[PDB]
Amino acid sequence: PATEGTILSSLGSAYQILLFDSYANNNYNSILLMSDLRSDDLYKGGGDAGDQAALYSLSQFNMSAAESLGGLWSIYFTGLARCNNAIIACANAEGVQERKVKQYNAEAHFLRAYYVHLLWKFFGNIPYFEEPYMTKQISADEIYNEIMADLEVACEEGVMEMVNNSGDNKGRACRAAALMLKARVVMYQKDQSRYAEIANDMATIIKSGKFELMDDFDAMWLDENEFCKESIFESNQLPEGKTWSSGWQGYGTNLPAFISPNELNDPSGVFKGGWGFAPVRQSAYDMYEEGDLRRDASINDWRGASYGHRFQDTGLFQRKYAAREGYNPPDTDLNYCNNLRIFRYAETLLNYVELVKMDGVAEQQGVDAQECFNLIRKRAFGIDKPLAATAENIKSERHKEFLGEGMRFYDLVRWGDAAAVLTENDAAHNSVRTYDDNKKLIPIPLNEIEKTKGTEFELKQNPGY
Repeated sequence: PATEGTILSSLGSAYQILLFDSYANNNYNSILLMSDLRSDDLYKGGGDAGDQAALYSLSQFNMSAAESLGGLWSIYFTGLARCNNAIIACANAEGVQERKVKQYNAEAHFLRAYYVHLLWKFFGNIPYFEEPYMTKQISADEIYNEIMADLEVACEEGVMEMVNNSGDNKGRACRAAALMLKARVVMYQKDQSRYAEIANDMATIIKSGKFELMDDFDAMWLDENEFCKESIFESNQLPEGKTWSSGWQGYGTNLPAFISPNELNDPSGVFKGGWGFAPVRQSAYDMYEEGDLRRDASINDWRGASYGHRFQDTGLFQRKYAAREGYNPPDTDLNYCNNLRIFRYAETLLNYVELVKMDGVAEQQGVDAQECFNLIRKRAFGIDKPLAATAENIKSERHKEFLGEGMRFYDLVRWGDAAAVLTENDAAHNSVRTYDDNKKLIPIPLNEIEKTKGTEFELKQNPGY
């Protein structure tokens, strides 16, 4: 049997996995960056091609089983096992009020859906288990069904609060987060049977009036705005506890170190130096129209400034999670305080516009898709700038809205635009790669195809690897 304290403890252990992607079993595998490194927005950077070589192969659609993202396999299969114990706990709860038990079971179900959807996005065909090694590998399509079963529990109306941005429950899983995870997963699976349902879910979020767009796109990334009125779910990053030795304790993120210029010298004294990974492409700068405030909010232009130029240098770096003076309280480079904005309301609006205008869903709850799209453009420019909600303009606006937030790659894959948009010979920046359907996945790690070889439960490597 289980008490309230055991359940809160098992759950506490489940949540922790959110803080670890940026040093994942001691691997630099920042979760949104592992997506954007396969977009048309970034290059790999670092000292040279072989400085974090697996990140180069990731960026070039050229990975080998031998150097996959074993660190994300390790932290999310741990995240899965911890969720399983938090759910087993909730099911053997006794003497705990049914209301609270319902909430904790839903938080654990959200977290299990969240961790399994990352394993699903990265690896596809995985050994899945719900009870506390010797497990059948099941197909990406089967895994999808497992995730949607967990989201039915997490999204259930009147169980989790719609938002958890304040009081004792700040940063706890909320119903808006479960519904956004459901939309992300249904849209990535292209499960048309559920488009009307997720469009209605977006409308429910929009109609709740519990969320608004930040007027100041730039400001929303400052620590003052950890849990602002636009944030649906973010990692609670605190600037301490991670060590060069272990990425299995503490609260900090290495991401702002990883992606900021080497030995940067900002005369303004706002920004701080990092390892010079993930430089921004000039094309990503240039796509922004004059007046679009998102450009200078998304991209630090250091083309005039003093820093150590590293591999595939462009002068341009990611701003939202840039290394900032202060955000690093005195193993300081593993411990920035920048919360990862996992879901925000801008995504709620653009998901709704896409499902109505691109996927042909009827408007839900009288929500006007063109008005939602106009809201996005208005915040972008600080003034009304209406634009017809066409597939081309929706795809462009999502591109411009989420630079450095790990959306572009998955959006191109699910749109069927990845082959055309990501296949390139960019010789001048050492980016030469052909996207094909096999590159939707990365390899199952060799060391895990090893630990399983010659058993009933042998792991099969992903196609083309």
